[PDB]
Amino acid sequence: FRSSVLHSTHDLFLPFFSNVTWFHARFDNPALPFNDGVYFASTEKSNIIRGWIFGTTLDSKTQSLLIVNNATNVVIKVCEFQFCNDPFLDVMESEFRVYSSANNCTFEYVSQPNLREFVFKNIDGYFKIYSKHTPINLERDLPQGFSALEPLVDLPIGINITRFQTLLALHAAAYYVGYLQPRTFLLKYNENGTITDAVDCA
Amino acid sequence: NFNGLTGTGVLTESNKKFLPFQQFGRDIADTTDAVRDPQTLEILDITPCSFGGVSVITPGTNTSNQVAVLYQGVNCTEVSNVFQTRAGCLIGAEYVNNSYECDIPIGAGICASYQTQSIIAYTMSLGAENSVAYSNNSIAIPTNFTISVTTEILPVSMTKTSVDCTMYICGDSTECSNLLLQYGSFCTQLKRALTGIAVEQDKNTQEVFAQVKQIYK
Amino acid sequence: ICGDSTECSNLLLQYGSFCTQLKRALTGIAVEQDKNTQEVFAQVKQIYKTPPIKYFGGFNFSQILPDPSKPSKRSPIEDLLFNKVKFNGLTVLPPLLTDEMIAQYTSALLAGTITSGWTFGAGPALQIPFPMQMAYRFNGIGVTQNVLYENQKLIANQFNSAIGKIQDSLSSTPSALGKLQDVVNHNAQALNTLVKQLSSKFGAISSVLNDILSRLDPPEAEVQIDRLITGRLQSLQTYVTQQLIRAAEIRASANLAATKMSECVLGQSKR
Amino acid sequence: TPSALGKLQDVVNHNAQALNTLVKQLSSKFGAISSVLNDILSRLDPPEAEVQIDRLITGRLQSLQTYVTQQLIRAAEIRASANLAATKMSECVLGQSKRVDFCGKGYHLMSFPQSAPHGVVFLHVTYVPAQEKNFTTAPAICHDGKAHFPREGVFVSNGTHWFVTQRNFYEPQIITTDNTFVSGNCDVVIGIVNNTVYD
Amino acid sequence: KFNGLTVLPPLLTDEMIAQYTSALLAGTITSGWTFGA
Amino acid sequence: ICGDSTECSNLLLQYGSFCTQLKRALTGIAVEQDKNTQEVFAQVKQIYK
Amino acid sequence: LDPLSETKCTLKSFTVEKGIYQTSNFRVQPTESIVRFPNITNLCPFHEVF
Ligand SMILES: *[C@@H]1O[C@H](CO)[C@@H](O[C@@H]2O[C@H](CO)[C@@H](O[C@@H]3O[C@H](CO)[C@@H](O)[C@H](O)[C@@H]3O)[C@H](O)[C@H]2NC(C)=O)[C@H](O)[C@H]1NC(C)=O
Ligand SMILES: *[C@@H]1O[C@H](CO)[C@@H](O[C@@H]2O[C@H](CO)[C@@H](O)[C@H](O)[C@H]2NC(C)=O)[C@H](O)[C@H]1NC(C)=O
Ligand SMILES: *[C@@H]1O[C@H](CO)[C@@H](O[C@@H]2O[C@H](CO)[C@@H](O)[C@H](O)[C@H]2NC(C)=O)[C@H](O)[C@H]1NC(C)=O
Ligand SMILES: *[C@@H]1O[C@H](CO)[C@@H](O[C@@H]2O[C@H](CO)[C@@H](O)[C@H](O)[C@H]2NC(C)=O)[C@H](O)[C@H]1NC(C)=O
Ligand SMILES: *[C@@H]1O[C@H](CO)[C@@H](O[C@@H]2O[C@H](CO)[C@@H](O)[C@H](O)[C@H]2NC(C)=O)[C@H](O)[C@H]1NC(C)=O
Ligand SMILES: *[C@@H]1O[C@H](CO)[C@@H](O[C@@H]2O[C@H](CO)[C@@H](O)[C@H](O)[C@H]2NC(C)=O)[C@H](O)[C@H]1NC(C)=O
Ligand SMILES: *[C@@H]1O[C@H](CO)[C@@H](O[C@@H]2O[C@H](CO)[C@@H](O)[C@H](O)[C@H]2NC(C)=O)[C@H](O)[C@H]1NC(C)=O
Ligand SMILES: *[C@@H]1O[C@H](CO)[C@@H](O[C@@H]2O[C@H](CO)[C@@H](O)[C@H](O)[C@H]2NC(C)=O)[C@H](O)[C@H]1NC(C)=O
Ligand SMILES: *[C@@H]1O[C@H](CO)[C@@H](O)[C@H](O)[C@H]1NC(C)=O
Ligand SMILES: *[C@@H]1O[C@H](CO)[C@@H](O)[C@H](O)[C@H]1NC(C)=O
Ligand SMILES: *[C@@H]1O[C@H](CO)[C@@H](O)[C@H](O)[C@H]1NC(C)=O
Ligand SMILES: *[C@@H]1O[C@H](CO)[C@@H](O)[C@H](O)[C@H]1NC(C)=O
Ligand SMILES: *[C@@H]1O[C@H](CO)[C@@H](O)[C@H](O)[C@H]1NC(C)=O
Repeated sequence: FRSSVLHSTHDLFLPFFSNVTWFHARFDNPALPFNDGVYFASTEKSNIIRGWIFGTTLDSKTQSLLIVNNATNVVIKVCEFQFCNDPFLDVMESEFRVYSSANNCTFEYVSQPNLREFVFKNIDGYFKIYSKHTPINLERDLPQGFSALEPLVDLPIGINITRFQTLLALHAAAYYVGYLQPRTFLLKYNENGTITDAVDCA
Repeated sequence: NFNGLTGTGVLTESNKKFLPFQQFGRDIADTTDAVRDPQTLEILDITPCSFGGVSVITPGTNTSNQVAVLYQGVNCTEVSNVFQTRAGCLIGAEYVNNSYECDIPIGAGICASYQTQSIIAYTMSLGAENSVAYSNNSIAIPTNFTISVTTEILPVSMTKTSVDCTMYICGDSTECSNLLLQYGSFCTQLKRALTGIAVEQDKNTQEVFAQVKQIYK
Repeated sequence: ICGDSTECSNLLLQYGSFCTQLKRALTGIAVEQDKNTQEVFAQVKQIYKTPPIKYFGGFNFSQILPDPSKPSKRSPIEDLLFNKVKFNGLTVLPPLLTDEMIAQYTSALLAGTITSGWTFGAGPALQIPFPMQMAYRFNGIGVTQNVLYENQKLIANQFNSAIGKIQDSLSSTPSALGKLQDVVNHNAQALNTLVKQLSSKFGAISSVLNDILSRLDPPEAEVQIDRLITGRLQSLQTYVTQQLIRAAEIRASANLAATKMSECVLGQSKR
Repeated sequence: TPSALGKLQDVVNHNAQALNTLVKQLSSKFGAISSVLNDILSRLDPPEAEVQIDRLITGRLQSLQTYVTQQLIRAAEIRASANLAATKMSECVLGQSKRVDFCGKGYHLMSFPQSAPHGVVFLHVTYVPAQEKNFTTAPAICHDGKAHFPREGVFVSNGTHWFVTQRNFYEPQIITTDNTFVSGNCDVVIGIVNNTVYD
Repeated sequence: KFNGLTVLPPLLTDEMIAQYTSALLAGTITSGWTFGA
Repeated sequence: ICGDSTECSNLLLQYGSFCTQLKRALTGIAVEQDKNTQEVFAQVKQIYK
Repeated sequence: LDPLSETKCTLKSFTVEKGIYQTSNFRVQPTESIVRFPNITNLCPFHEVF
């Protein structure tokens, strides 16, 4: 906790005015890379994107991270298998068969799951997850103003992650994918401890 | 010990209102300011415990053996005529309302003295009250005078010191000198500074006293 | 250096007596500050009080004379000056002469210089009307007393108008008190850097001594503690050297201020 | 009176204490097994004794650097004090200084230097007024429709007559046309008085 | 003193400083401020 | 201290802000020299020809 | 024994002059060692085995 004080750090952050790619759905799943971290954004008019997948060797040779989620509770499992080739969620309208194989896993984190942002980090032994929700009320590019994402779960896992994909549902969508880089940042903390302003020193 | 945070101090209930995802905080100096109890979710502030140097008030061994102690920056309730001032807790001297000249500087306008015998504490007296009778047409003209001689002492120089760097560091050892020669010209810079100070003392002594070219008898 | 421990002192004792040198330097600086304050502000022998009714020949000293209408009994200019300008082993000592004593000294100096001219600085305070004192000063600067005895009203109006703008000048320009703002900011940043250096590692495993004493073997924990001690001792030495340099500068500035007080307030310098 | 010569005593004590600290740091073993080089060389082999010799050299180098920095600061202070003493000599002994409270407290007349160990003592002979008496004053005197101002002295009155005396001593002389000069008229001084001026 | 540290004697001894002081005193009692200029 | 060394630059960061103190002292000396030059020679307000 | 003797020791002299002298640093000592940890829950299924 910090209050009414400025602080600086050299951790992973998304550079300001970076060339963040815009990916619209007719599914657009080329299995984007994952160097050290990615910035995910979702602003569609529904909840079609309700999952994430992480891993390095997804051809059933190395453990992978699943962030499968629905409208009730998240299903985070760390197992080693290829789903079929790539995720495909076809939802009485209640079905879930994106993967046709199972193996020996190590995690069953099922604690808890109109613009929503997600920042993932792959530190040595804790897959960090950050989330935040802010209204938009307009139809344009990413709005102005700062919005600091708060930590959600530590997810203690030691699996390497170099590729990630987006889980989409069906019977149109869009999402923003970014990449973090290590550079010095300046953070401003208010009296309540919330980050309001930030300056990218580079 | 809060989930691994090791320290020692005073825990006190505070209202800093930490956010749900954070449980401990730090000040601008990266010093732990508060930590939240992981059991009852209570947030409490951590304050370092009182510390301060003890300054003994000695009126002189040749006069009396009675002494007073001063715990700087602490409260008297955390440490005999105990007295609390802005400089700390004063023990061994009673506070008097009479003001005198500051003999032993204690702090925050308070000074101690050995008067009729016990050590007493009092506020500093800046001087005697003097109300000049100012008026539209009042002038004061002296009718006499006094010739006063005031002594003023000023240092002119100090001891000219010269230190043998190799002999001080090694002391007649060659194996030590072989390693000393690796560090560089430190022994040369120090010798140069010492010689500069030595010639500077003589220059000062020359500039102060030798201001005439003839020795008048 | 060690902090929240008792075994690190055994390794610290092997470094000699640098602690005594640092403590002696700090005490010397502390007594030097009070000596400078006394040499600057305690130049008067007695505390002179202003008369009830001022009427200083038309001159208005309300901006600099004290008033009991507000606490601390300070003047409006001094009030604006005072309004315009956490322990980890280090402490701040309170000055010997508090703000009230310095204010009383300044008020006594002002009363003596407005009711006696330069007589009280050389000896007994000789009562003299302020127009007569101004005439003596005009004769000292090489101007006949007739120029003042014919333009007393104009000179009083000019003095009042010049004094009234001092507050506006010092308020509209925050850089006027920069010479003191820089000093207080340097002291604050020196303290904050000395206390921040405790979070560094200097090539060790962790900045906390208790973490090293609970994660490594003694033969390596001692090396880590030695590295931390060397780093913090170098930090303390740098801090003490910078404090000594700043103290020498402050002593020079205080000697200059005391000389200026004695030559301008207690008299009339021709320099 | 004690502590009269405390300034030079403080300097010599600081020098002696610096020397004592420098000679005491020699016996401090900075992480080595011993503080004597002979006890390390005659006990350990060169490749193992060099490790302790390096620590001793580092410690003694740090001690010497600290001593030299303190000596430089003290030498700068001594140079400032010596420049002040030379200015005091030149302005009080070689001449009379009009600077207030520079050559002692009071109106400086003359000063005499005195030799002292590593210092100088000045005997400032000053002029201090005493036995002050107050009288009634007036900025000017209006006589024959014109204002008269004092040339060198000041106007004083003991209650029945008016005289002119110097500012630093009481010498009531008769107010005449030689010790006063005329300027302006009778109606420009707010505190002017009616008094005759002898010719 | 035997640890490589020695004290150098001052150039002007106490007798010469005393002679300078006596010369200044004689000049200021016999010539005033004229000998300084 | 390093001279274009990547491994040395990362190790220098564990010493704190000593480099910052040195840089601040050097900038203070630099501005002090200019302040002295201004206070000594620029006492007049107008350039009298 | 007494603060006067402590002053004599910190000054390394039997005769002490008139004034104040910092002899030692006082601080209050800790009384209890408190170990704080979250709720002891989510016990491993040792009962389901043994
Ligand atoms: C596990 O965590 C729970 C949740 O904090 C702990 O239960 C809590 O225990 C405290 C202390 O007994 C309760 O506070 C008390 O609440 C009552 C009202 O119910 C109030 O009248 C008392 O003055 C006091 O404030 C708290 O209510 C209770 N919370 C719940 C949800 O039961 C529990 O002690 C923890 N267990 C262990 C082994 O740490
Ligand atoms: C972000 O990156 C993309 C792809 O590298 C850039 O798009 C290219 O821009 C250049 C320059 O205008 C064109 O010649 C190319 O045809 C574009 N497409 C590709 C695939 O290279 C885009 O300009 C970048 N945006 C920013 C702000 O840097
Ligand atoms: C939504 O997800 C939750 C879990 O995040 C599902 O709840 C579990 O469903 C499985 C069936 O795959 C059951 O075996 C578990 O017992 C359920 N857990 C609980 C706590 O009920 C839920 O069924 C999912 N809903 C839909 C419509 O897919
Ligand atoms: C579940 O899969 C993991 C991942 O392969 C297994 O962990 C490996 O176990 C083998 C056993 O010989 C080791 O050689 C590997 O080094 C382990 N992997 C890593 C990354 O260390 C785990 O054993 C499997 N569990 C079961 C019950 O089969
Ligand atoms: C000025 O003061 C001096 C003393 O400072 C006076 O000299 C004294 O005069 C009395 C009266 O005749 C003698 O009894 C004393 O012996 C004198 N003292 C000395 C030291 O000589 C002097 O009279 C005063 N003058 C005036 C005009 O008041
Ligand atoms: C001396 O100056 C003060 C301040 O400039 C004068 O006080 C002002 O008086 C006027 C007229 O009564 C008021 O309107 C202002 O509000 C006062 N200002 C303050 C700050 O008090 C004071 O009158 C002046 N003295 C004389 C004799 O005129
Ligand atoms: C003020 O001084 C004058 C001048 O000395 C005094 O006048 C003299 O007073 C004495 C005493 O009565 C007479 O003997 C002289 O003849 C007076 N001289 C002249 C020229 O008149 C006067 O008395 C003093 N007044 C007071 C109140 O002290
Ligand atoms: C000084 O002398 C002048 C001139 O004699 C006096 O002024 C006269 O005062 C009377 C009484 O008030 C008037 O009737 C005359 O008209 C005035 N004459 C002139 C030329 O103005 C004055 O009163 C005397 N006293 C003072 C203190 O000035
Ligand atoms: C994962 O990364 C670590 C660290 O770089 C490396 O040692 C290990 O070989 C990697 N494993 C795989 C399967 O890539
Ligand atoms: C902190 O939260 C309180 C909640 O009532 C709010 O009133 C206040 O404005 C907030 N302060 C900041 C700086 O956000
Ligand atoms: C000392 O403690 C008492 C009681 O806690 C308190 O009333 C008093 O104000 C404290 N003194 C100081 C100087 O803080
Ligand atoms: C001075 O004169 C003024 C008016 O001119 C008057 O009010 C005051 O009482 C006189 N005396 C003093 C001591 O101010
Ligand atoms: C002279 O001063 C004294 C004391 O200040 C006072 O009692 C006396 O009335 C004054 N006399 C005159 C004429 O002002």
